[PDB]
Amino acid sequence: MQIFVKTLTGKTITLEVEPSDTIENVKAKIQDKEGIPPDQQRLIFAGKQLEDGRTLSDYNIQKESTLHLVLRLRGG
Amino acid sequence: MQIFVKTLTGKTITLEVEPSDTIENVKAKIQDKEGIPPDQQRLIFAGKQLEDGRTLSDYNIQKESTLHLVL
Amino acid sequence: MQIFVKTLTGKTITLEVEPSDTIENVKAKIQDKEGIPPDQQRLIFAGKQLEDGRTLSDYNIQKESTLHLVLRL
Amino acid sequence: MQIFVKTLTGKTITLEVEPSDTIENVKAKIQDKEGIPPDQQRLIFAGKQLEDGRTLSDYNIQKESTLHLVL
Amino acid sequence: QVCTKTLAVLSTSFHLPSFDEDDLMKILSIIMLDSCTTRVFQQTLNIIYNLSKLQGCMSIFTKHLVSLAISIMSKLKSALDGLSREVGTIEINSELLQKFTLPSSDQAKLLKILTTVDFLYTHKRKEEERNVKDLQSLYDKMNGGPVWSSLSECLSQFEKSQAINTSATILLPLIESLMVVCRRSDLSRVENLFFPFTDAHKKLLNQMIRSNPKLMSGPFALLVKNPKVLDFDNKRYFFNAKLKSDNQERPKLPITVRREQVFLDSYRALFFKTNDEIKNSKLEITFKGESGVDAGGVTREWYQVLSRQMFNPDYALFLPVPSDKTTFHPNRTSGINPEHLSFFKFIGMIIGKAIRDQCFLDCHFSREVYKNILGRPVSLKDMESLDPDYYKSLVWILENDITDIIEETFSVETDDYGEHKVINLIEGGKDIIVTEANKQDYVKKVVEYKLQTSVKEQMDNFLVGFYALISKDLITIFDEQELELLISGLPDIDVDDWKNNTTYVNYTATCKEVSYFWRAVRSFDAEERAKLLQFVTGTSKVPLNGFKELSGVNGVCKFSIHRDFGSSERLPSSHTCFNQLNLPPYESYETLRGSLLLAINEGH
Amino acid sequence: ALKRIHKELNDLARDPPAQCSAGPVGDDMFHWQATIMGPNDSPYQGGVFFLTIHFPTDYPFKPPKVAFTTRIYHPNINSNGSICLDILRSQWSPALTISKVLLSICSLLCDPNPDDPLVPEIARIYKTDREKYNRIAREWTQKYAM
Amino acid sequence: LSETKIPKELRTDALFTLECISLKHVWCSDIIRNLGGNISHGLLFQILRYIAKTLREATDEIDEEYNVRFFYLISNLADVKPLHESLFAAGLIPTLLEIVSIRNCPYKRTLASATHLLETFIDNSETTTEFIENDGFTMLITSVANEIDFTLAHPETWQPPKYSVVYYSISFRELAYIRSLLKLVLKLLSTDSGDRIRNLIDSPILVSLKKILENKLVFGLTLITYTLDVVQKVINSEPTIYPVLVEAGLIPYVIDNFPKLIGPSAELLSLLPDVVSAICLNPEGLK
Repeated sequence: MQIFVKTLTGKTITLEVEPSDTIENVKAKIQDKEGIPPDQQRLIFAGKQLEDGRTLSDYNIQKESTLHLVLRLRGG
Repeated sequence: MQIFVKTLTGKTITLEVEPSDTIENVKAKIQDKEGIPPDQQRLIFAGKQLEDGRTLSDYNIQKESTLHLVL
Repeated sequence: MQIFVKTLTGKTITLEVEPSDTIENVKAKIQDKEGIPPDQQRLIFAGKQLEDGRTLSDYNIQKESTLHLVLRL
Repeated sequence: MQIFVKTLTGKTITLEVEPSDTIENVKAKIQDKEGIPPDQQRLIFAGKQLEDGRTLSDYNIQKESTLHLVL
Repeated sequence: QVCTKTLAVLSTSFHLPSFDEDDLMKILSIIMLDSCTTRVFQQTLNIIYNLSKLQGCMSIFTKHLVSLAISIMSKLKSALDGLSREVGTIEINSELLQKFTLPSSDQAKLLKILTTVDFLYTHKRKEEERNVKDLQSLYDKMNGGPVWSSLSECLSQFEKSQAINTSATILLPLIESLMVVCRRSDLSRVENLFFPFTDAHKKLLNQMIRSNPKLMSGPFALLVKNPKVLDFDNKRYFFNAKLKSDNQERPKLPITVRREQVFLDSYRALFFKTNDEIKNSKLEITFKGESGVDAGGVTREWYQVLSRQMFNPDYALFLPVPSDKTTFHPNRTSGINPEHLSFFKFIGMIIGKAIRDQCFLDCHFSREVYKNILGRPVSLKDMESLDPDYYKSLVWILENDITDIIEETFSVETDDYGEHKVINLIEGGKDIIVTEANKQDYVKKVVEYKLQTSVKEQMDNFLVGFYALISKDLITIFDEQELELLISGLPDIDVDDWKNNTTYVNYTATCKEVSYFWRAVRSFDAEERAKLLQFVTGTSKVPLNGFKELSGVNGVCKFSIHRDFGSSERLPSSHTCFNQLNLPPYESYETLRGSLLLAINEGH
Repeated sequence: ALKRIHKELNDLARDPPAQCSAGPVGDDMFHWQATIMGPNDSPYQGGVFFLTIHFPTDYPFKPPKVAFTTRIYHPNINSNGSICLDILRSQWSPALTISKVLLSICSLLCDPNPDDPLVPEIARIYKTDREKYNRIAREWTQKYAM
Repeated sequence: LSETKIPKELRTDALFTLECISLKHVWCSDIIRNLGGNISHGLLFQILRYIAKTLREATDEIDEEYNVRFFYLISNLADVKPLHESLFAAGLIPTLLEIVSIRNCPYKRTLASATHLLETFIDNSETTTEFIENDGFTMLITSVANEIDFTLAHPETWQPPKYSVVYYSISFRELAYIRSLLKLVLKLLSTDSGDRIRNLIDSPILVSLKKILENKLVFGLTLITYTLDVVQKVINSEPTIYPVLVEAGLIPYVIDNFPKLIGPSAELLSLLPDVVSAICLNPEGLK
């Protein structure tokens, strides 16, 4: 199916994902469009942070779902 | 809040600090508790050395944070 | 398109370039019209220097836009 | 980036440097490529001798710059 | 001076000489001499101060000084009266002009006397805090009120009369004297006269400062106590001098940052240094993989790109104010990233350095940020900038009517990244219903939460980061408008980019009317260009990217010019909702320029 | 003259002679500092000599003023640095270039002009004893040029 | 100049001695201090205002030699940087503008000298801004336009010199005055950034320049040279202004009548190629 990813105030983008794929695949598919490396992208849904290991099925993701994208604030 | 400082072989010590406290104040408290001068103390958190001129909030140090002391 | 380059130590010259042209092409044309080697050339537009790797469209340089040429050692 | 270094008393070579590199680093690289220690190397560019304490950025040395060696 | 310094050292620490009132008056008479130049006056001040350390010398000094001041003011009153009368009647008579222009004029001697007494009662650095009372008593004992009133009348006459040109500077020393009698009193008697006098004569004060900025280093520094009088030019010159007063050499601090990740690279390189190090360090930037850029040039590009990246909403640090995309305010949800406090502090220090470096930033902050950094409390007036229309609704609720139309409660509903949340303005705020009996507190709580509480920690970190480079007391001398001008500067609207990224209807890029319009625009001042841009789009700030980023109510909308067939006398019209400009086809360039000037000026 | 000095410096930069180098001093393009290496098979061989060049406001229509900052031994060169060369005195033409001047100076270093010298003593010792002139030149170069 | 008791010859000799002393930079500071050139109400500016007053009220009291010598002395003093800043702060430009802005004054020598001093003084951005804020551009445009129009409209006043080969018919007082005005225009074009030069050139001045070009036989090769220099400089700086000159009919006149404008004058001949290049800056000009 298809999913939507939106920034705080920027445009919205569409990805072709399936429940089994890990968040790594979603981050990579985001990268091809914007170019942000996966290590820098922070993906959130329903106000809860996501993890690379888990997948859409783990986060009960479904069709026409909107996720929120942020750029990592590396601490050092 | 309170933070914990642990050495390679020694025990762990507790320091009561605040976000505005600078790493220099942390070293001063360490000296007061153990006597080690600040120049002989090296502080590491998350694998990153801590500079004297900065504070705890700069390095994302929070309550119960664990730091490594190397001499 | 046509752009102008003002030499702070001389006159103004005209260059026929395109937005996609890189700053290196502009430097080469400036050398052709003046003879200054590109490495000696420093270009200024709206108070900011220009990087050879970037293009005119990146710096928002349009038709009739006037750049300034200075030399630095 | 690449730089050009002609030995007036010998042959010419090419090196790789960075703007922040000091002239001492350039002389060390010259020694590595040739062998003569920096103290004996004499560096000239634009008609002025190059000082170890200085750097390429201070001297405004650019890419493909041609310097002269006296040994 | 040498002999008296040795004598005082011996006394404080064989037979010692004893001075008598006649000798003290004799040495004081040096001040009255027409030959008392700056060096002579300074040496005489040192001699008098050294003598004062001997018992009984201070009382005699004070008595003689007050007597001399009374005597000189006796003549100064009549001289000022005559000068004001002549100015009102009016070339000015040379005879009375020489009474002020000459270095032996009574005004110079009065200034010297006042400076001498101030030096006597101020070089006692450990006693000034308690000697201020007796110093003010001595100044009042000189009954200088009539002289101050006459000086005020003379300055008023100078303001009214143009036949004297800018000759008011002949009274420059006397004005200085006034400052001397007020620099020690409390300004947070003569005290009641300082503020009204400066308020009345700010024009002359600013003119004098502009002509001779060095005066700020002298008694005129007291004018900081009344920042309203100082014009932005004089204020900024003084601020630059004070901030640069620590003229210590700045060590160079070369860095290397990638253009794409300039924000994070700069954060790593600089945020992990010493505050004083960055304060006193000159930054030499070196973009990774760049070419043909000198050390100085890269700094401006680095500042520009770093400012552009910091306020990128994708970082969840700052959000663009609605209708004011150019200006941003701190983001409430910045808590998603644990390091947001440190990054806010880094933004503060970089802004402080930019102010120190005199590198203007196109970024803008809502009025709340400026007011808070200046220490002023934030109210609905700041809310106007952030939400103009919504602020209008709030004020309409508060005053324009008795509301009671909406069932809103004392709580705010928000959607944090898909998570719906409710925040109570006050305890039990969710259930309490907003009514006319509790609307006055409701609006206050709403604005306080929106502007201050919702950003408390982030704005505190931003402020502490900023103050690390600029003293809070040193920056509070400005105001909201002046502070904004300090960071961003006067807006500069480009002409080529504006022209290329424009559209026409019933007109062409080569049309005679379009050519006339662009010729007129290119012949406008920067302020005039900003005024025209505001008249066209409603705001004086060009979009971050440029004129290709022009946006309206419906989104992106480039500047458009449309022919108007109405009477040529019709003033050009505009619709800011779509950056639309309906222009009549003026036959002549001069007529078009005049009409456009009239339109843009009447817009404000 | 700026348009001429620019191209002169550009020509030197493109194909600089390995025998000599020069450039602006303090970014003052009318003030130049130049370096010369002693000609091969010469008493000055292996040395480094510094020269100061001032370009007249009417350059190239007037010769540049070139002075030897470094002490040197030569019949036509005075200790104060003044140079006695034909191209810089009477044979100057706008067609000449600073690189050509440097090459001519380098040639003169190994090819003195005793018949028309600047300091009589050096010319006289040269004429009377070539070997003594070579020895003293070598010693002076070692003392200062090295 | 205020006191009439001092003999005129003695006053002029004293002024000449002051100028000769001021030729050396060491004593320029002392001269400024004595004359009060660092204060807006000093003797220097009093003399400036008196010169303006006597010019406004025509009388035998005018001393053209004294005025020119005083302006030369002021220029010599301003040759020093700190003294230049002191004079600028004291308000020299407003007083010089007051002198220059006089209308219908027949004493063209004093006006020309004052304009030359003003042109020399205006050096940097701050001085140009001070000149503009005092209505400098409008007064300059009015002066140029009215001077040229009056010169062309009154052949009777013409009295060109004898005992020399000249290519003009005007009395050389108007010639010198107009030359000083055009020199000031060129200086403003040079020092100005470029944004504000449109407020000056894009004005009735172009009509006056076109009249000068159309009346070579009346105005002379010197004025032709200065007009062509102004055109070339304004085209070189802000080349986008080229169409404006085409609308005024100036560049078309220069192109059509290029052989006519050339004359035996070293500066004009040396300028010619620069004019051709400036014209060629635009593709239509090149064609």
